[PDB]
Amino acid sequence: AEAGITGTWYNQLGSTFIVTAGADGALTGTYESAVGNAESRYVLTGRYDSAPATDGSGTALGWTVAWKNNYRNAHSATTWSGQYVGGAEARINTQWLLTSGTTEANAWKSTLVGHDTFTKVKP
Amino acid sequence: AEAGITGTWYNQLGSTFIVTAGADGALTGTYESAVGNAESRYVLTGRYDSAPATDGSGTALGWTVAWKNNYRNAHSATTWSGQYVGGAEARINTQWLLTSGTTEANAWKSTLVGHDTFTKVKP
Amino acid sequence: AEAGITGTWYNQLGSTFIVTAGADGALTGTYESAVGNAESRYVLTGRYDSAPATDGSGTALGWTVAWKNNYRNAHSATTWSGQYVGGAEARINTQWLLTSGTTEANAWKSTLVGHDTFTKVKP
Amino acid sequence: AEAGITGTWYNQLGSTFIVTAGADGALTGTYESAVGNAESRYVLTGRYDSAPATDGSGTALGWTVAWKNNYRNAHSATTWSGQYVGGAEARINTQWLLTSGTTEANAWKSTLVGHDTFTKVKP
Ligand SMILES: O=C1N[C@H]2NC(=O)N[C@H]2N1
Ligand SMILES: O=C1N[C@H]2NC(=O)N[C@H]2N1
Ligand SMILES: O=C1N[C@H]2NC(=O)N[C@H]2N1
Ligand SMILES: O=C1N[C@H]2NC(=O)N[C@H]2N1
Repeated sequence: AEAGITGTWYNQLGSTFIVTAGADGALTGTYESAVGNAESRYVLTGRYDSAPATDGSGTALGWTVAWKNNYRNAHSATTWSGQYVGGAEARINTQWLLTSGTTEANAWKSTLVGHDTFTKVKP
Repeated sequence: AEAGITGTWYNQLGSTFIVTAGADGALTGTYESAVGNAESRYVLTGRYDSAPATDGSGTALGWTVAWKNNYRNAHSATTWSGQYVGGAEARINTQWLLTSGTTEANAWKSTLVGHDTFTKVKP
Repeated sequence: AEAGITGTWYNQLGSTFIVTAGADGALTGTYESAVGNAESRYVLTGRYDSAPATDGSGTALGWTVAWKNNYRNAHSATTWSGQYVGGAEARINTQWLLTSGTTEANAWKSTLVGHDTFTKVKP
Repeated sequence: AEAGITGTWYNQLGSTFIVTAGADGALTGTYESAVGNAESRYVLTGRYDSAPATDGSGTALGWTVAWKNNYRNAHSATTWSGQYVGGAEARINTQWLLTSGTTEANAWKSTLVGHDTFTKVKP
C-alpha cells in the first residue's frame, strides 16, 4: 500500500492521475481526464486505510476531484471509491460518483455512477 | 458556498462532520459516524467546485473518510459525492460509496452504495 | 410481503406505481413518473424474494421500467433495487439506476444513480 | 436490439443468462450466477427500450433476479441496468444493485453496487 500507491496511474479512458500516499493515510496529487468537461490537471485529495493484511486483501481508498482549474469550471465533482491491489500487475479498481450542481428541480438527476480501473502501465 | 459550507453538519443517522471549506476548493475536517465499524473521529479531506451561480444551483463537492483512527481500523473507506444547497434550510445531499479491502475473490461485493442528507440542525 | 406489496405506492417526487405481487415472486404493474422524459404510464416487471423473516427484516425486490409507451420513447430504462418494510407505515426504500442508450464515446456517462422512497399514502 | 438480445450471454465472473427479448420490450429468461449465495438457475424478468437509432447508440435495458429458487433463498434481489451494443462483438454493459432484506438498523448497508459486462462468447 502507501509506497505501492504513490506514482502515476492510467485508466481505461486514458486519464492519468499522479498521487502521493503519505505516511498517515493522506493521498494528494493531480488528475488529468481524457473525457468530459475537463481540460488540463485538477487537484485531488483523498485518504487510504495506512494499516491494511495477512490474507492478501486490497487497501481501501478514495479521492475527490472538483472539476475547476484555471481553464475550466465544470460545476461538478467526482469521488472515486475502491481498493489498491499490489503485485506484478497492481491496479486500483474503483466505482465513481460524478455530481453536478443543479437547481432543486433537477437534483434527482444530478449524479452519474461509473467504474474505472487504473494500472501503472497505460493501460 | 465555502463560507456556507464551513461548520458542523448532521445527517439522518446521527453522524456529525465538521468541515472547513478553504478559499481554493479544499475541504478538511473530521467525521464521527453514528453507525458502523467506526468509533470516534476520523479525518476527512475533499474538494468543492469554489466558483459555483445565477440560477440558484447547488455547489458540487465530495470528501473521503478512511475508517482508521487510534481506536479502530475498519479496512474500508467511504466517499460522499453531492451538492450544497444554502439558504434558510441549507443542506448537503449526497450519495456515498463504502469500499472494504477484500481478497480478489470477493472484490465483486466490496462496495456498498447509500445516500445521506446533512443539515446544520441535528437533524 | 406479496399481499403487503400489491397496491398503489407513491414516492417523494410524486410518481405512482401500481403493482401486483404474484404468489411466486413476480411483480407486474405500471409506473407513472412525475419527472423526466416520461409521459403517462409505462409497463414494469420485476421480482421479489416470496419467502422473506423471524427478525422483522425487509423483503428484497426490484423492478424495471423501459421508458417507452405510445406517447414517448426516451431511449432509457430504470431499475429500482430495495426492500419492502410492512406495518403501519410500510414503505419500499430503493436506490435506482437510469441508463440511457448512448454512442460508445459517451457510454461512461450513460448511468444516473438515485434513491426513491415509496409509501401507500402520497407521500 | 430484440433479436440481437435474445440468446445466451456470459459475464466476467462466469455467470450465464439466457434471455428472450419479446416484440414489445419484455425480457424473460434465467440467470445462473457463478458467485454468491446463488445455486442453480433463477428466474429473471425485465424490459428493454424496443424502438432504440440513426447514430449507432446502444439499446437501454434492465432486468431483475430475486435470489430464491428450489435450492436456495438468499433473501436478496439484484437489478442490472445498462445497454446492449450489437455487432461483431456485441455486449451488454451494466451496473447492478444487489439489495439484501435487513432489519431497519442495518438498512443503510443493505445495497452493494457493481458492474458486469456480458458477451455472447464466454468471456
Ligand atoms: O477518468 C475519468 N473517469 C470518468 N469519471 C469522471 O468523473 N470523469 C471521467 N474521466
Ligand atoms: O454517516 C454515515 N453514513 C454511512 N456511510 C458510511 O460509510 N458509514 C455510515 N455512517
Ligand atoms: O419516480 C421517479 N424516480 C426517478 N428515477 C427515474 O428513472 N425517473 C425518476 N422518476
Ligand atoms: O453474475 C453475477 N454478478 C454479480 N451481482 C450479483 O448480484 N451477483 C453476482 N453474480
